[PDB]
This record gives sequence, structure tokens and C-alpha cells, in this order.
Amino acid sequence: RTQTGNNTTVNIIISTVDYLLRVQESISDFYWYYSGKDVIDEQGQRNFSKAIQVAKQVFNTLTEYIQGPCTGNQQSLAHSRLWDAVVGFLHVFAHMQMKLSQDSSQIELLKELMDLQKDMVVMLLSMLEGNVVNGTIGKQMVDMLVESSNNVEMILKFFDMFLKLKDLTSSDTFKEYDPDGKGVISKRDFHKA
Amino acid sequence: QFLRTDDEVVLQCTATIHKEQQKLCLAAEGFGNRLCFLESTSNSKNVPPDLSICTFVLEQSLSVRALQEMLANTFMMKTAQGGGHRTLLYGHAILLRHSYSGMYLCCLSTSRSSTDKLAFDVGLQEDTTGEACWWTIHPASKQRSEGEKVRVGDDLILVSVSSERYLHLSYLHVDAAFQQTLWSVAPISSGSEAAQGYLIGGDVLRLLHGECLTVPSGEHEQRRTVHYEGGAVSVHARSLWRLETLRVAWSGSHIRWGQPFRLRHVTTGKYLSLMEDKSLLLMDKEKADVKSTAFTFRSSKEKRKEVDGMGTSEIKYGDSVCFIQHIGTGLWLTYQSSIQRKAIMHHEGHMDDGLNLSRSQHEESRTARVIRSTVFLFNRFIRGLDA
Amino acid sequence: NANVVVRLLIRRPEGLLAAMEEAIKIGNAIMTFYAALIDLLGRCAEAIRIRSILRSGDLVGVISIAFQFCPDHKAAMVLFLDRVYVQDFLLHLLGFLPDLRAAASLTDMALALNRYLCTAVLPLLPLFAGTEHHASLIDSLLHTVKGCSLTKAQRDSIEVCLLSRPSMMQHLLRRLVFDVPLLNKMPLKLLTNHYERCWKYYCLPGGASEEELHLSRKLFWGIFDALYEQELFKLALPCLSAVAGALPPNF
Repeated sequence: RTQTGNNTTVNIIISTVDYLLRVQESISDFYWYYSGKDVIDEQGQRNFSKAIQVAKQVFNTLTEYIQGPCTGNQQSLAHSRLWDAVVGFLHVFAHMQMKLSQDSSQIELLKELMDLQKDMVVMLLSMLEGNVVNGTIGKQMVDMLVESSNNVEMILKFFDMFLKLKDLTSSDTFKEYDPDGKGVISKRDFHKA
Repeated sequence: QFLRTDDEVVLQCTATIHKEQQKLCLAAEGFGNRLCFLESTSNSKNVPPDLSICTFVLEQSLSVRALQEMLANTFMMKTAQGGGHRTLLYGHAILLRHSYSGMYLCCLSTSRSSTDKLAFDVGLQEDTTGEACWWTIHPASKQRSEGEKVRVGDDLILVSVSSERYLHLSYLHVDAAFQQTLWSVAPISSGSEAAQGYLIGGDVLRLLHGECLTVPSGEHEQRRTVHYEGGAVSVHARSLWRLETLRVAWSGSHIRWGQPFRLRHVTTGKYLSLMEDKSLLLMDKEKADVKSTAFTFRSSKEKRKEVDGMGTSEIKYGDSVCFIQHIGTGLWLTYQSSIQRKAIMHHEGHMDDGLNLSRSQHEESRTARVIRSTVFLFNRFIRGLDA
Repeated sequence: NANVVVRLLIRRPEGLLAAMEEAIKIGNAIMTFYAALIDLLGRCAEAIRIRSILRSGDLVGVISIAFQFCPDHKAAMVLFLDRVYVQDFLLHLLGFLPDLRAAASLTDMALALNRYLCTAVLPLLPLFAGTEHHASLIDSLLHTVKGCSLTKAQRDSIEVCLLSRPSMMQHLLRRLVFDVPLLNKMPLKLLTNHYERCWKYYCLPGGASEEELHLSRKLFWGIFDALYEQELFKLALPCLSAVAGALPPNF
């Protein structure tokens, strides 16, 4: 955070916050490029997965930056400018998930971005603890999550419709509805039940 | 602290005309002029400029790729697209709207200047369709970044998206050249702004007795007398009053007590010029000094300075009574005595100063400034054909 | 690269056009410099949104170099006007009048003459000036009657003749008949083989000078009694005789 002993201070955490911000902005740019064509090409796959690995590594740093709950680092990064990139990644998540789900071959990159979401909320949960009761950090958490709150609809629809997917596909009129008891169910009859 | 949707601001230059900071702001005319022009605020003490023909509303804020996606859909604007209120970052593309007209800022294809070739001019079209009404924002400071928040008070650069030209300060004109020009953004009225039934600076409104404060009708003097009148003169046009403070920034804040009040009468365009040597009178724009006409309001008859925000919702409309104190004289508006009841600025006033205050509506002002726009056009017409 | 360069040049170009047309008397490097500028800017075809900025009133330079050291400048202007930007406004510029004038004047001229052959391929995309243009084209083809580039010139000439009105085309066909019957040299032979196809196109719609056309057909049959390129010209001369049938149905 500071290097007390040296003359000129260097706050290396704010620099890599800015680096994540630039990474996020260019990931958003990649999204706007593929936002129209929507059949994602293998070169864009192979490039963008590597970019997701980059983002995963830097979120792993940001976890282990504040994984020890040292409060000066909390006060620094909570004040810091990363919160735009939070909202931007959430936008990226919600708007990628749709076409990643709708396409067969894109499940690998869906696994990648899924994993990035996992590390995203790991980092958020890590920095989301140091609260007496409310905290100005807690204020800012809730406020910018509410500022995010359009795409949250999409990710919760995504989660519940892949969740009670798994729940209802053992229910009353599925498991016997196939003749084999195996899942050779016709998809229109699947829609119907 | 920053800028979002509906944060209505101004765009003002500080030209160095003869090595003096000519703080001229951009005047959007409309309703008789598709162009734009400038408006000085240097002699704001004595030649008070208008605010209402100068402001713009931050309508929308999107990235380049999102805008080109909107262009790819050749309404509903993708349901916002964006926020929320979409807090401004540099490199966003924006829509601006002259709030009085309903026009939108566009680049021209014409050559209505010098010209000084292929570098276009400034227009105010109707509809945001096409590319002409979109504006990239760039920091005019390498110290500050693109992608971070647009601060209060940033001299920056605005470039088109259709013509992709630098919005330049010509000579005194404004054009889409290839050369840059700083542009100041001051939070006038923002945001949101603020709640209804509240006295907001920079607002056209009436002036009720409890009966109004009237001007003489058509064919009068140049209408310079000031009287009371009862009845439906509220519904009549000439009972309208626009407030101005001495504040340029945060001029569209709330109206709190004891602050300056530059009473521009609407339908004349004139000012409520207290010449307390004689009485409460009416004079033009170039007359209007501070100590000539700027007033302060007290809650009582007996008798702050500055906040850099909206301020408190100080005075309502219904259960609210103000009392008019001039700064330089301390007078108080009472009357004297076919209701042509002459109102005077007096050291004491009666109990008959219990003014009630009512606002106006949008279409009322949309008629009102159009009225004298028409008048000052056809006075030129009359004088030219009399010549 | 077009987009990047054009944006950086709108940033600093550094009136230039009007006073650029001055120093022909006077130093040639600035003239060729602005020629290089317009040649560079002519190398670019959304992109339409900056094609507007390409489009952002150079016809002063176009007309000023359309007829007036020289041959690089008008070629650069031709490239610019062709790439950035009907047919009668296009033929308003009649540029090639001085070229077809000084064509037969037998080395900067020798540069410009085989230079502006490929220029004349770019206008391949009913009054008297069209007839004078066809006459000047026949005169420059007579200056061609280099040679491999003159083959492209003759293909452009045949295409411009087949573009059309037909009365001005017949006024030019008067000159074609009065010239080609003498050489029946190989360039005029292929030119008459093309004019036979033009008369075959205008035969059924066009059915004084028809008697001259019949006399030219009989003269071509008589010159065909003298027996290559003349073999193909005589093969198309059957189309000339059929066009005489269906149409009537160096100086």
C-alpha cells in the first residue's frame, strides 16, 4: 500500500485496479463487436478465452490483496474506482449468457465466463465483510449494486431457469413420461409437460 | 458532484477577446433560427443574459459500439438503453436538447458563415434520427483519463459523430472545424431537479396577490407601468414572471431566502427596474444593474449567500408568502390607489403585501418566449418596410 | 489505414485550392506536392460517414486542370474525381479536347499521350458536344491508327460508341466510313468492325447518309475482293452488310 521506508510512495493496488478497468473496457469492446453477428468465431473464441484467463488471474490477485481483512487495503480499494468495472462486467455477464446458452459450441467459453463470474463474486464476497453494522463500504456496496440493477434481472432469470430446470426435471410428469424411463423425450412433449 | 441523465447544464467558452476573459455562453435560439450563437456573461451585473435560451439537457449517454448498434437498428431506443441515469464517462456519445424548444444539437451540411472551407456549421434539428445529434466527449487534459467520470467543471472537447468535426469557436461564431475549443459545463439544474411544488431558480411563473401584478395591455409607453389587476389575467399572457439569481452555475437550483432576484418580466422581455428615485418601473436588458433591480425575499416584513447544489426545498407554492426587499433600497412592494391599482416599492408596506405564488406550465412558456420572438422579428419587418 | 490517415489529415491538413492554381508561371515541387496530396486522398473508396468528409467541393481544381509539368496533375484529379464521384454532367468536362488536339503533333507530350489512355477508360461509366467528342476520339484513334495501351484505348472507344444519341453516332459514323474505306490501318479496321456492331445495334431501331453506308458496304465488299486482322474485320464486315440491310429496312 505505501512503502513507509522509501521516499516516494507507490500504491500498486490502485495501478492494477486501473489495469482491470482497462481490461474490462476492452472486454466490453469485444462484446460490442460480437454483439451483432452472434455466431462466435473460433479465433474470437480462442482469443477471448485467454482474455478470460487474464481476468481470472487478476481477480485472484484482488482476492489475495484483501483476503487478509486488513482494513487499510479495504479503505483504499473500497474508495477506489473499480466499481465502474464491476457494473460493466455484470453487463458483460448478462448479455453474454444469452447467446452463450443458445449456441452449442460456445459451452466452453460459457464455462470460461461462468468461471469468471465465480471468481468475480469470490472477490466481491472477500471484500464484502468488514462491517461493524453498516459501514460506508456497505452503503457503497448496496448503492452500486442497485445502480447495476437492470442486468440483475437477466442473471437471476438465468440462474432460476437453469436451477428449477434441474429441480423440475425429476418431477411428477417427466421421469415416467419417457417410455424407456431414460430421457428420450420428444422436445415438443417436453415443452408441453 | 458529477453528471448523469437529465443534469441540465450550459456550454460556455471563456474567449480571450482583446486579452479579456469574455465568458460567452452558447445561445440556442430555436423557433425562428435553426442556428446557434453566443451570449456573453462578462457584464452579468449590468447586462444580465438570459439562461433559458442557453441550456441543454443530458438526454442520453452511450458508448460508441452501443451507438453503432442503435444505428444498426435502421423507436423504444432499446428500453433506455443504458441506465438508470447513466453517470457520464468520457468517450461516451451523448444527445443534447435545448430544453425550451425540444430541438437537438446537430451538425449542419450548410456553409452559413465564413467558410473557410469544408468545415461545417452548427444546427438545431427536430429529431435525433441519423448520426447528426451525437456527441463524443473527450477530456481536454492528458492528466485526466477517458473512461473515468466526467467531473463538475471540465473544459473538454466535443466532436460530432456524423461529420466527426471539432466543435470550434469561430469569428464570433461556432462551427464544426478541425480545431479544438474548450467548453465548460456548469451544473445549472440537476438532478433530479428536485421535486414538484417547489420554487426552482430560473422559472417562469405568475405573481399573485391573494389578483395579480399586471402590465398594461397592447398598444401602450412601451408598457413601462406596473399595476395590480384581478380576474383571469393569470390566463392572460402578460402576467408572467421569470426569476434569475446572480448565480450562473446552480441557477436552476431551489429558491431560498434573501438571495438575489433579477426579475426579468416575460412577455416584455424587460426587467422590473426599480428606479426608487421615482417608483417601481420597467426597463430593458442593457439597463439592468444589480442595485437597479435585483431583489431579495424575506419570509416576514421585518428583516443566506451561497450553496453549490440544489439547496433545500425552501419555498412551496400554496401555503407560501414571500415579501419583496430590494438590495440597495430595502423597499417593500405595496400598492397605491378599472383595476389599474398602481403597485409601488415602499419602505414599510401595508398588511396588503401577502403575495401568494403560483408556477406556470411548459406550454405556457413555450408560447411565451415565442410571443416576443415573433414581436422582435416583426418589429424588424415593420421598420424595414417603413424604410 | 484509409480511415486512420484521413482522420489524422482532418486533424492537420496544413484558400489553398484557388491560390494553388497560380504558380504555373513561376518551384514546381509545390504544384506536384498538392498533386501528390490529391492523389493520396483519392486512394480511398460507416466508411460512407467519412466519405462525406472526402466529399466535404474540388471541381475548381478539376476544371482548372481539365485543360491546362502537366500530366501528373490532371491524372491525380481524374483519380480523385473518379473514386469520390449524371452522364451529361460527367461529359460536361469536355478534358480530352486539348489531348486529342495535340495528339498528332509528331516527349512530355509523349508521356501524356500514353498516360491519359487509361484516364479515358474512366468515362466508360444527345446534343452536339457528344458528336464532337466522338470526332476527337476518332482523331486520337487516328493518331493511334503505347500501341498495347492504344488497344485499351480502342476498347474504351468501342465501348463509348456502344454506350449510345444515335444521330451523333451516325455523324461520327460518317467520319468512320470516310476514314476506314481508305485504310481497308488495322486499328481503324477493328474500329470499323466495332462500328459495324454499333450499326447492327441501331439497325432495327433505325429501320441521306444511308446511301453513303450502302456505298461503304459495297466498297468494303470490293476491298474484300483483294483476297489476319483483315480476316476478322471482313468477318465483322458481314455484320456491316447485314446492318446495311437492317438499318435501311491526317486530313
